[PDB]
Amino acid sequence: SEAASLSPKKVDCSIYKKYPVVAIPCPITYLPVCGSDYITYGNECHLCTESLKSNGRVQFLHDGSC
Repeated sequence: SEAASLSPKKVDCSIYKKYPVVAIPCPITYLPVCGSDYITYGNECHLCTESLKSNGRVQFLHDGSC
């Protein structure tokens, strides 16, 4: 992984990992998060759904829009 600042962040996907990957209930709160795949997600729940789906392809990079 090429980065100046090696930032391996992992948001709590565990609580959502408790649900089936296709059906993960998300909060009504919108909190822009950015995945390591450089994709901005609506919140950590949505990030987690894709994170599990693509199996760590998209991990948590930083909070906020990419």
